[PDB]
This record gives sequence, structure tokens and C-alpha cells, in this order.
Amino acid sequence: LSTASVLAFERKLDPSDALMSAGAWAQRDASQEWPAVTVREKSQTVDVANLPSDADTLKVRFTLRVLGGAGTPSACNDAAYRDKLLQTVATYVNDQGFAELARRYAHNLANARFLWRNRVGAEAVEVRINHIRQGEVARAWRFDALAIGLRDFKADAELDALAELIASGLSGSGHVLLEVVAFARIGDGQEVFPSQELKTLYSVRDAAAIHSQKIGNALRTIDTWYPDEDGLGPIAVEPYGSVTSQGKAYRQPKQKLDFYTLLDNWVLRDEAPAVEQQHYVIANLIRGGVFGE
Amino acid sequence: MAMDHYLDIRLRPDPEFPPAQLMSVLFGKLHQALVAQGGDRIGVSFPDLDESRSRLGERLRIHASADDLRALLARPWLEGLRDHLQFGEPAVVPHPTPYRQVSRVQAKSNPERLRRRLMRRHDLSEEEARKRIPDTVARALDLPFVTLRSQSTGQHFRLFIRHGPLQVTAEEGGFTCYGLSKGGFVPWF
Repeated sequence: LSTASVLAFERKLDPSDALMSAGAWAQRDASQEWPAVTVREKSQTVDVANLPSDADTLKVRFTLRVLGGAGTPSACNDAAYRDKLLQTVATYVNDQGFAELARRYAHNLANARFLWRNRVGAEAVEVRINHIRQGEVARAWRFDALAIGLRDFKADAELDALAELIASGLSGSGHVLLEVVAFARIGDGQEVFPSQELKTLYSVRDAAAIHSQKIGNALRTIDTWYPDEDGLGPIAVEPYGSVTSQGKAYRQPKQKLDFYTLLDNWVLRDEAPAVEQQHYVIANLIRGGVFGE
Repeated sequence: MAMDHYLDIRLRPDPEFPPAQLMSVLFGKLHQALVAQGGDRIGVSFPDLDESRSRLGERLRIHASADDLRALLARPWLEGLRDHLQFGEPAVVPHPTPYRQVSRVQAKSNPERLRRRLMRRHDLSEEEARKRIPDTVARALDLPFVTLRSQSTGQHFRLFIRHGPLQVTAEEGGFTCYGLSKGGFVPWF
């Protein structure tokens, strides 16, 4: 009974890139064929574009699905360690469902935390969501991120409905495919924001877009469990995970807020930890990633 | 001064950025009520800065008027920044007190505009620009600045500060006309 060599766990909640296009005020009932954002140049070379002097609502356009199936590691070696991991995951599946994680991901999809700097500037951050199994609409949703807070865990009835439909997509017996269309009212003659390469911007075919790993780390912003000062609320979830723009280490290995102590006591020693630590375990197993040295 | 009630609004926290986003939110709140709301003593200072490197601040100890401190209490234009931003309430203060002032005002600490004027008017040559254009063109020191978003450079920027020396006397006045101080209230006690 020991550790397996290489642990592969693929990225559930697998995102895609975020396109940008510009529309105007009170002209947004037909947000289907708006003109996109082209790459301009002004005078290092700062080739950062702006919105035009007429259109102001930046339609941010991206989608998301759920792979599912976190009960099996994508690479393992052992037989008895795998049987222990399978019966422990089956113990969780018989214990409780995906309601809490779906509501926390709804808290991520309720505010505008996925826009890291594009949130400031906009006036009424409206989140238009359709329902897709084929190329039509089945159910629609409209939000506003100024009536919905940023740090506070609140789950309204509409957020509970959308999180319940996402959880129905999450349980592994039904497929959902929900996109997000946001309106960043940046202005008439103000900056567009794609992602930056290693200025070194990013672009797509006859348009501009934003990377997908930033969305994939923004939507997993759950971590309120770092012991120093939780007046900042949710931050990014990784093993030894924190924010890298401040410069401070969260979820220390000196305490028991690490994923690895939890996994060792939770699989090997049968010293099973509590419910919210299992929520952190299944959160950073549902983000995907490499595991094992 | 016959009143013992002077407060302000500090910076609000959030996880979607570093403190440059909080500085931009404070600049928006200043443009709504303090800096772009007219008046002299409408700014944002902080006594959490060191004199060795020109730090920005780590706490909020404001000192301003009543309308600019009571207009940012229940306004609906602070979504997100109001998820962590808050304050206490007013009360009485002590009878005696000094008049100390420290802030940051808009000074001329850029060698680009004067050099552009000397290029549009003087038309300096190589040795003439090295001799007549003196060695006082690198004009920049460590001052208190945060990531200011604007269409003057590509990414966020910085900024300097400047104030005056005060004492334990009595006086009152205003700050600069951009959302700073020039002898106004700062964090002290």
C-alpha cells in the first residue's frame, strides 16, 4: 500500500478562448453579427487597440463544457491503491452530490471575476446565456453583476436554477453546453484587453480573443481557506495555490490546508478528513492537472 | 477648528487584481465625489508610506469634508469594490489638536514636455543637445504611485507626490485639484 508513480487527471470544466466584438448602447437586442476587434498599432511597439468612437459594449464571447468522470485516474499503476481510490470516490458519490461545487461555480459565473481588469469601466455587466445541445436556443438567461456581489457567498433563485442545471450537466448522466456573453461597456475610444504572450498580444482570424487558461483559473476561484487574512475572499485553487500578483503564499505546508496531507490521510492511513477539505480535494481534482512526483 | 469629526474613504479590497485595481476604483470614487467632485481638500492620502522609498500605503486614515465622505456611503456605483469596502461611523473627537499636512500634488517632473518644446522651438543638434541641453533631463524620483489606467501609455502607470512640513499649530486648507493632498489630512494617529 504505497503511492502510484504518475497520476494523470484531465481538466474537467474544459474552457475555450474568449472572442471580443463591439456594439453600441440600446442597439444590443441583435447581438449576433457585431463587428469584432481588429489589431491596431500606435506610436517598444505598443500594438494595443482601442474600441471605436461609436461602439462601447464589448461582447465577450466564449463557451464551456464538462467532461466528467473523475472516478478513474487517466494514468496509474497499482491495483490495490486503485481499488482504495475507487471505493473512496464511490464513498463520496454515495455521500453527496455536486450541488455545493455547482453553486460556488455559479458564484464565479454570477459576478465578473472572469474579467480580471475588464470589470472596471463597464456600467451594466449583463451576462447573456443560451442553452445549446444543437444550433438553436432552448432556454435563456440574463444577469447583472452590479446587483450581484463579488466576494459574498449568496445564491439567488435564478443562480440556484442555473447552478442546478449545470449540476445536472455535472453528475455524469446528462450533457450540458452553456456559453457566456458579457457586455464590457469600456467606452467610445478606450482600450481593448486581449491576453498577453511572453506588446506581445494575442489575436485570431480577423478578430481578437483572450486565452482559455485564464478563464479556466478564473472560474475555479473558490479558495477562502488561507489562514492569514481572509478579508480578500476567494482566490485561485491549486495545490500550493495562491495569487501570483501579490506575492504571498497561501495554503501553507506548515498547516494542514495542503491537498497532499489530505490525500495521504484520506487514502492511505484511512484518517478521513472533514467535508470542506473533501470539497477542496474534489475541487482541485476537478480542475485537472498533474499529480504524483 | 471647533469640530472634532473629520474622516475619509480608504481603499477597498478584491481578488480580481492587485492593489492597482483598488487604486483605479479609488480614482473612480474620487472622480465621483472627491477629486472630480470639485473643491480643494478632496483627495486620498495614507500614513502607511515610508520616507526611504516613497511607499503607497497599507491602511486608510482619511481626513476630508462631510459631503465627500457621506456621498460614498450608499451610492450604487461601487459594485465589486463595495464587496470588501466599508467603514464604521462618526463620533466626537478631542478638544485640542495640531494642524499637520502631507499629500501629493501635480508637479512638473517629466523631461519629455520641456524636451519636446526645446525640439519644436530650439531644434538642437548633437553636440548642441549634449551641451546646451543640460544633464538635468533625468527628472524622476521614488514617489507614491499606483497602477493608474488611462490612454496615455499602454499598461498601467505610476505617479509622484509632494507635500509640505506641518507643526502642532492650527490651520486648514485644501489639496490639489486632481485627487491628492497639498497639506490636507493624512493618516496620523
